[PDB]
Amino acid sequence: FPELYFNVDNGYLEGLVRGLKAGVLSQADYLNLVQCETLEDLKLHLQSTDYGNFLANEASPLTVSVIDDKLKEKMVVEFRHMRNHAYEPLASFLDFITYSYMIDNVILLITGTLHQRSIAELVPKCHPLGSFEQMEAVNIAQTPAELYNAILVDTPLAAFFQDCISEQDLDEMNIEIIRNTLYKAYLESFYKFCTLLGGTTADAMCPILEFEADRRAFIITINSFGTELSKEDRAKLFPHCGRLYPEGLAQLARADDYEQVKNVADYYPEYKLLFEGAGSNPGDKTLEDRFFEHEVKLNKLAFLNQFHFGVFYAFVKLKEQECRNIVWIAECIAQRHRAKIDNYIPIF
Amino acid sequence: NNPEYSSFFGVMGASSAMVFSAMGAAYGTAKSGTGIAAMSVMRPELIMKSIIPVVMAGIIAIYGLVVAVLIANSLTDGITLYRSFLQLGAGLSVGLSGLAAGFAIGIVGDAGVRGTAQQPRLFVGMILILIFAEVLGLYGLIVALILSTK
Amino acid sequence: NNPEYSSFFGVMGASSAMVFSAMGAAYGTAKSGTGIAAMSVMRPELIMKSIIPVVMAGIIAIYGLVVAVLIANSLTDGITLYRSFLQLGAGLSVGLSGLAAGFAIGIVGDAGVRGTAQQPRLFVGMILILIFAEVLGLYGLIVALILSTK
Amino acid sequence: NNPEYSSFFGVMGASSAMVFSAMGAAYGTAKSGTGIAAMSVMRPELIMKSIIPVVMAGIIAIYGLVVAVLIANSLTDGITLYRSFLQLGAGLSVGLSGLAAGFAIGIVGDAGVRGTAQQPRLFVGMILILIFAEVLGLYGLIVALILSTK
Amino acid sequence: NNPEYSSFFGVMGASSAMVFSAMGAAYGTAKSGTGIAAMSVMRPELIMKSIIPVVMAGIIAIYGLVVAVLIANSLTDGITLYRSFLQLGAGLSVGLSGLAAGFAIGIVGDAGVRGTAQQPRLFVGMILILIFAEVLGLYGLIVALILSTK
Amino acid sequence: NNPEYSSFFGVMGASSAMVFSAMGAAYGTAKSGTGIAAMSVMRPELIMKSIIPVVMAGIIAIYGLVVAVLIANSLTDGITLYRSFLQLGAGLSVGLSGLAAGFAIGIVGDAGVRGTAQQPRLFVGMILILIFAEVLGLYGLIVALILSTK
Amino acid sequence: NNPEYSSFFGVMGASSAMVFSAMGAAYGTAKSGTGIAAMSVMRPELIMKSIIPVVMAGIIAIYGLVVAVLIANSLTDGITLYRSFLQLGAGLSVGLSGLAAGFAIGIVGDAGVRGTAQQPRLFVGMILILIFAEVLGLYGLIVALILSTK
Amino acid sequence: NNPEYSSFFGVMGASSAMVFSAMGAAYGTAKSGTGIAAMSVMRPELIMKSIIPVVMAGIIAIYGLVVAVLIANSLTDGITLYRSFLQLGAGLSVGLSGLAAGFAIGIVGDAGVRGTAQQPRLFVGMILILIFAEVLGLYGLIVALILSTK
Amino acid sequence: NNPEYSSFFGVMGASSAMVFSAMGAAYGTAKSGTGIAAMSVMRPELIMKSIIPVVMAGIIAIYGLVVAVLIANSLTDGITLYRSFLQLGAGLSVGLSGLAAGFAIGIVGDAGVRGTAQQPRLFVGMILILIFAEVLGLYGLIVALILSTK
Amino acid sequence: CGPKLAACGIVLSAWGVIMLIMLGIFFNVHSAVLIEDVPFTEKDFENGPQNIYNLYEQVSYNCFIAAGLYLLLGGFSFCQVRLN
Amino acid sequence: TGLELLYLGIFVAFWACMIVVGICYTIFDLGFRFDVAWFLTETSPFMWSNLGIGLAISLSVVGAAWGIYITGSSIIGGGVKAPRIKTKNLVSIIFCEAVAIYGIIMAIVISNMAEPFSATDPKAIGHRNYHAGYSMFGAGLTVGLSNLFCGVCVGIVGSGAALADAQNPSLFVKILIVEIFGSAIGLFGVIVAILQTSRVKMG
Amino acid sequence: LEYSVVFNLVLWIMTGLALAVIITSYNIWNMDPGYDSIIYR
Amino acid sequence: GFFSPGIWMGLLTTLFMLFIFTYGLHMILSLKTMDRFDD
Amino acid sequence: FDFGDTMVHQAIHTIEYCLGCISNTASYLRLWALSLAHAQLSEVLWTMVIHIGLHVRSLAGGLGLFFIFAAFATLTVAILLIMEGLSAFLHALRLHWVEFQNKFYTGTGFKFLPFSFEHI
Repeated sequence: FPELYFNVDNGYLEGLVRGLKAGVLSQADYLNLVQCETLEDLKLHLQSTDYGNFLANEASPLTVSVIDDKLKEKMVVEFRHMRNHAYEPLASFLDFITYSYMIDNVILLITGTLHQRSIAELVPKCHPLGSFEQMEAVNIAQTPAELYNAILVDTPLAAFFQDCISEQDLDEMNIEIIRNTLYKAYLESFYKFCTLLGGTTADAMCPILEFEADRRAFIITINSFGTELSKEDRAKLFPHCGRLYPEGLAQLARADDYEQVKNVADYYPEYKLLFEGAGSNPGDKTLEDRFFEHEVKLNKLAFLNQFHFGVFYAFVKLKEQECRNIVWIAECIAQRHRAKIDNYIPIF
Repeated sequence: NNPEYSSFFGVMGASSAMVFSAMGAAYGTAKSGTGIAAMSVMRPELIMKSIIPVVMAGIIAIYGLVVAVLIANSLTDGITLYRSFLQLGAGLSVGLSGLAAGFAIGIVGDAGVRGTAQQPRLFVGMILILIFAEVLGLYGLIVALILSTK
Repeated sequence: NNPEYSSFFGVMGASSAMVFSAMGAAYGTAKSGTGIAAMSVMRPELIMKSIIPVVMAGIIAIYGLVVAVLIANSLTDGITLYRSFLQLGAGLSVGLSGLAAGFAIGIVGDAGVRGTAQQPRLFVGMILILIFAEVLGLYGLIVALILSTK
Repeated sequence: NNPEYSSFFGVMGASSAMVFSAMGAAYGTAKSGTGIAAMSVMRPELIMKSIIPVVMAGIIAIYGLVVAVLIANSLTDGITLYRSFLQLGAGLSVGLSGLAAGFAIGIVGDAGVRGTAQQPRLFVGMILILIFAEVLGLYGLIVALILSTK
Repeated sequence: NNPEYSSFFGVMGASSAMVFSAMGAAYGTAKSGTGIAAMSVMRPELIMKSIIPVVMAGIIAIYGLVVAVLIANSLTDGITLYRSFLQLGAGLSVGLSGLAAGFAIGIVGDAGVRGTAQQPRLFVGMILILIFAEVLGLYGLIVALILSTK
Repeated sequence: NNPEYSSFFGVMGASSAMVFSAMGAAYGTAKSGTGIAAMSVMRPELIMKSIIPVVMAGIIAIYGLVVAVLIANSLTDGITLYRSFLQLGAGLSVGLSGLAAGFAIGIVGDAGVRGTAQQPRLFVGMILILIFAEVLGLYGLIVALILSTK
Repeated sequence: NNPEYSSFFGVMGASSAMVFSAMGAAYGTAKSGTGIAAMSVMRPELIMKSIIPVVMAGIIAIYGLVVAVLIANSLTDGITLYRSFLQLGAGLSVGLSGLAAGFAIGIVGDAGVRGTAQQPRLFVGMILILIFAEVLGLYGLIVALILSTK
Repeated sequence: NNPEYSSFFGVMGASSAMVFSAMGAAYGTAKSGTGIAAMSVMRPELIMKSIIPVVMAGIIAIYGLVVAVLIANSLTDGITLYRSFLQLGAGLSVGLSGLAAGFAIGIVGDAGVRGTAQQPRLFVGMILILIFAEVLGLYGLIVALILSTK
Repeated sequence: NNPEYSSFFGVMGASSAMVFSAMGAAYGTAKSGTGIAAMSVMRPELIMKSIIPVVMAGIIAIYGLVVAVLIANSLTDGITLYRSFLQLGAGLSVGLSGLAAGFAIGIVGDAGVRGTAQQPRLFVGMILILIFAEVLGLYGLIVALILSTK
Repeated sequence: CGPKLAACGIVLSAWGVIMLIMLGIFFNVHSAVLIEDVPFTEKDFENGPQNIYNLYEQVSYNCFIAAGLYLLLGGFSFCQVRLN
Repeated sequence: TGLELLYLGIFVAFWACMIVVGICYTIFDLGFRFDVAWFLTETSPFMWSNLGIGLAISLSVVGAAWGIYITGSSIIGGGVKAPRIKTKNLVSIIFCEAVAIYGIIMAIVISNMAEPFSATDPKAIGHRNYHAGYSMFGAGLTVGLSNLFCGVCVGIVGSGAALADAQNPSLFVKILIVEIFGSAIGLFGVIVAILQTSRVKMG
Repeated sequence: LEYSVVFNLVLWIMTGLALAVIITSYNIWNMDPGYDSIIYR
Repeated sequence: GFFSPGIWMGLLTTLFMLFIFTYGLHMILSLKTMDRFDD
Repeated sequence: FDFGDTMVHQAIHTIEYCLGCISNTASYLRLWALSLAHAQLSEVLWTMVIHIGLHVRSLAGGLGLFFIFAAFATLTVAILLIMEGLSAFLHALRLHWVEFQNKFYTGTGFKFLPFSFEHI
């Protein structure tokens, strides 16, 4: 199936992103980084690999906050490059990666506008993977209703709002309900897109996107217990893609304690091993750490094919995890808290 | 006397009766078997009860067999051509009606099984709807019996 | 004398009456049966009222059965080619009209069942909507009865 | 007496018995063998139990082979055109029924094995549903044996 | 003597035996090779164990060659129309059976090696599923010999 | 003597030689052109080196022209079907080969240009990979010249 | 002796000459104009220089016109089929070559124009690549003149 | 003397002359008009200027009319196939060239209006680009005027 | 004198004039109505003005009626095959030109109605766009009246 | 062996003997329905029924021999089911 | 989507006609038309031959073209981050060229076996001439389509090797075995095409 | 005589015109009207 | 009949090279361009 | 009470009985259907298997017939004794559940549940 068309438009970008996939820190690379004693050594070790010169032309008194920014700067330049070079079948897929960041940027814009702040002050805080081309929303910024109309005109997000959130909803709902409701519409739409890109894309993407839908449902459930969210508000936010959708999604929505959530994970042996594999006790890996670990084990399956878009999405989420890893190593070193330095996730 | 090609249409009668019925029952079994497999995950109790659509889809294969055998055992070299057209008419009247019924059993069996996972009271409703699906094979059998013996 | 192929259009009449009506009843049953199953979780009490679209889909296959039987009863080897074209016209007339009525019953049933669960008032409307679908099988039948008796 | 071209249909029977059952058994092996591989990562114990869809897919190709050999042994340089059509019928009737059975074995095998990985109780139901799929090849074989020996 | 065009169908038999086996062995090798190569970065030792799906795809190319050689050496301008059709049948039978086998070998080869590199215990099961893909080529070969040698 | 239509095939040979080579050159120029544009924004100095896959796509149109002219000069009213079919064989052999080679040059151009932008070491390799695709055009031209002069 | 019908192929020459050239020039103008418009919000000063793609698309339609008119001005009653098929092959050979050239002009015009607004140095490259696109229309013309003057 | 059926091709000329030109002008008016309406949301004043792509799309319908009238007024009972083919050719050449023009008018009218909304300098470029789309209808017309009067 | 199987073309003209014009008016209504409904949500007062694209689509059906009635009263038993082709030409030329006007109306209606609610000035411009769609029907009427009375 | 194989051999022993002896009887009574099971040839229609009767004896012996293998499977399996 | 629904639309409309036509010529008693014996005699042997030759080149070149661009576009892409790719992986292109070479070898042979008849009646043309025409067709079609498939395969698995080599230098040497098995398909498409041609003579 | 010629001329011209109508009709029937500033409202 | 030599051979060429043209036109109509460029 | 719901229920019941007098009357053809299938399967399963052991000599046939009959037993069990049995079982249940019971058995109520130590 895919080989009739895939290399016609994507063969170069596939070879490029696979090149960037060779350019990753192995377990053996992390087992160098964690041995060193200061950010000057961290620079000198990272200097030996694809991160070379990421801290060039920068202040000698390094801070973990500068390392964080320059790690992301590499990732976002590589992504913007692949998005500029891609043709519409892939480029629409790469756009689907960027919505997961534009949602969070829109949450800042709505938050500042609801507090009457000028959006021009929020621009430097927006994630580079979600920066807009059209700016009249940013330039005008006058009221939440004006921003909502400007979003529908300017932003690719406009379709998601029309499916789930009116202007009147934006005036009343909390911004974190907005974040997850937009995300619900997003993940389901992107999963539908990946089911329409049948064969190798669908078979690489659906295991990941179905896991992300389950992951939101599990995590939102255990986080909701201490909160004003009703069982109906949980049900309104769980994404309908994941293996739980036929029943476990409703069972989570009814659930109100960790054991009742494990009673859903017990029906799905992957998830049973994730919850069994973390009590979140002192010195344990946490439930969250197992979700990040498993998401990496799924993203590692993307490169076991040759002709599909699953590599681009998995690559972004792996380099994102590489940034989170190197920042977490840099914190443990800078603060001397070596006792938890091993908690990075071994990407490849 | 009777045309040399005549038995070709009678053969396509028998063949269609079995072939399109096997496609109908295969679709019925594939879609409902998928629904059972997905439903079983959180329902060890319902796995046996849920076989209803699967076995019912098998009936369409048997209506196809009945007509196919009934035609096939009625073939001869001398066949009057009129009898061969009756046998085509029969073999399609069951065969494609069994395809229709198999579609309905497949879709209904899948949905009915998943809905029964969510709500065990649906088990009766599923049986009733599957009857209104399955009878489309039976009406195709009736017409094909009438035609294959007119 | 009448051409020996003349019965072919007659048996295709009987086949088309059955087959396309079963296709319509199957689609009308499959969509509405999905609607019932997916509805059952939120409103388990509505299953027994919600069968009506399924029953009306089943009725479309009965319209095809009736005409396929009437056609079959009227066949003979010596049939004048005129009467065999009438039987084809009757067959397609009920058969494809029942396909159309079945398409409508499927869409109306799925929307009608899922709507009714959120708002019971819809029922009084959707039964009348379903009547205005099912009557297409009746018009296809009326034409097919006229044609198959000229 | 008999057309020289007559054996062409009987050869297409022998061919189609094997061809369409090979397609059916290939798809049945391809679809279910994808599922077995995906499953085995989580449940290394279930590999030997999960082979059964593939074994039944092999059996559909055996029904193909049976008729294909039975026809190819029956063919001759002057075969009566009647028997040549009966052989085409046997070939299609096992072959496409084998295809349908292979589709069912494929879909049911994949769904059944993945579901079994999540629920070991499904294994019983999966085998039963797989027999209801695989028997569609056997029903095609019945009609094909009848037609080829009639 | 024989008709003037007689050898054409037998030539299409020799071509179809190769062409559809090149389609089958190509897809079977191409899909398997993408699996082998993409897999090998994760497990550089497992290439040798993982070549076997490609060797199976080469074996179904041999089946197409063996039949196409036998047809091509049996052909002559003097060939009777009967053996020209048997050879067409042998050619479609091996060719499309090798196609089916190759399609299966490609799917189960790729899924098999990808599974194996995550969970090495799959290998023993992968060999068995590949045998049940490749043996469809052998049933294609058996039929095609029994036709073309008659 | 010769048929009234005989010259038509040789005329379609002359046309196909140009038309399919123009299609191959057009795609090869369109993809390389798009590559150049989206490279030049970042590496303006590489335009004059990177036009290479465009001139090579242009050369695949020339290969079609050479044959199209050589066929057109060889035509006459009285042309025997032999010479007219040789010219049609020439027309495909250059034309569709140019269509093929042109697609490889277009895609390898679009990759090769956007690669060279990031990696100056590619510029030799890209031209080796493109010269293989241009020789595919010669493997059309060479036989089309041989056929036209026969 | 000259048959009836013969002027049809020569007319479809004069049609295809114009029609497929107008389609080439329309696509070439449509993509180029999209490029100019979507570009010229940012760089209005580049509107005039960026017309060149559109002018070369216009030239492809002129090559279509020239051949169509040359054929039309040499159609005659009772034309031999030889000259008439030459006129067909000429009209396709410009028309479809100009179609291909038009796709190249369109794609290169759109990529080159929107690229040039980011990077002025691209302009000289774009003109050269547009010449390698536009000349395909001239090759279609040279072959069409040659064929239409035999 | 001359055949019946002769008028058919000339009538398909008058039909194609009008139908494909109206399709062209309809696409050009549709795509341009949706552009104008969408544009007016931002710009209240540009409507009476931005109409011009619709007016040039209107001209394409007049080219179809002119040829369709000339064809329709030329046809008679006794007409030779030669003048009839010329009338088919004319009607196709204006028809499909007016379609090609209309396709380009729609795309460049829409893009030109949208760019003009953000940047008023584009209007001059939009008119020039549009003349190079509109003239394709005129080339279609010129060929069709020649052919229909040859 | 005149053949039978001859009034058929003029009858398909009478039908086509109405059928394609009804399809044109139906698309022209279906989009325009979706526009009017979606628009009315925020600007209820505009309905009695924004109906115009629907009224224009209604006139396209009337152009079909006028030609279909004209042909239906112009037919006679044994009509000269020449006039039967002219009426087929008329019946396609109004029918499909009405269909083209219907497509244009449907698009500019759905855009222009939405646009008019966001931009109250647009309404005059929208009518001046719609006139250039509706006149495609009138051009199709003109040629169809010429042909059907030629 | 294990108990599973012994239980299989018990059931197979019982059903194999029961059926094969009934066939051996039906062959020895020369019943008309059984003809299709007999491996006769064109020469077996010469002289009279003596040739076909000899084949009914040979085929009856095939079934008695096969039933003997099922009795041996029985005795073995009735030991193994107790031993395992 | 669009062109797949057009190809399917034509394909279904075609077979919907062919079912009806095949029924009609059976039931109306018109088996004296649908004379396949007429089609296979009056269609000139030179047409079957020259489609065979033309497809023997062109389909081989189509397979070698996909062969080249599937491996080539991966060679280029990996080559950015791994310059070592741009030499060793070229062997996969050489095997794609070898699939075209197998085309031209076979098609020159078949071409250089064609000769003119000097006759136009199926009796006078006779079995040898027909068998040459049909054999050169099937042979040329068999090398053409077998090379079409072989070249696409070697392309695919050449991207195989290249994208793997980009991540580990050692892999290419071992992965190269699949390219050999791919390349054998085109060679089988020659061996049989020689045999299908090997006994013909026109005159 | 020439019935195959008339028939193939009519059949292939009407196939070509039926496709060029159907394809053009499809392209015009299913254009994106693209009214982006209002399509979301 | 519905066919004659020059027509049947004409179609077995034309309804072949029109398949080839559609493969050509599928690849050419598959041509696209990027909506973006680098900084 | 509601006259509307009373008409809905009584119409559904009347329609199910009236249409049942077509469909349910025909439904018992299932018996013939499966019976034929069972008979065919049994004849094929004999014919394709047992005849391999039916060699022209006592010893040479009887030795093969042991293993050939074991394959025959295995297949006749899995297909007939297991699955077609399970088919007939489930079909006959359906015949009870609807075509029989729908005349008289409402089949609506709570299951009685005795409290007991037996549930431990």
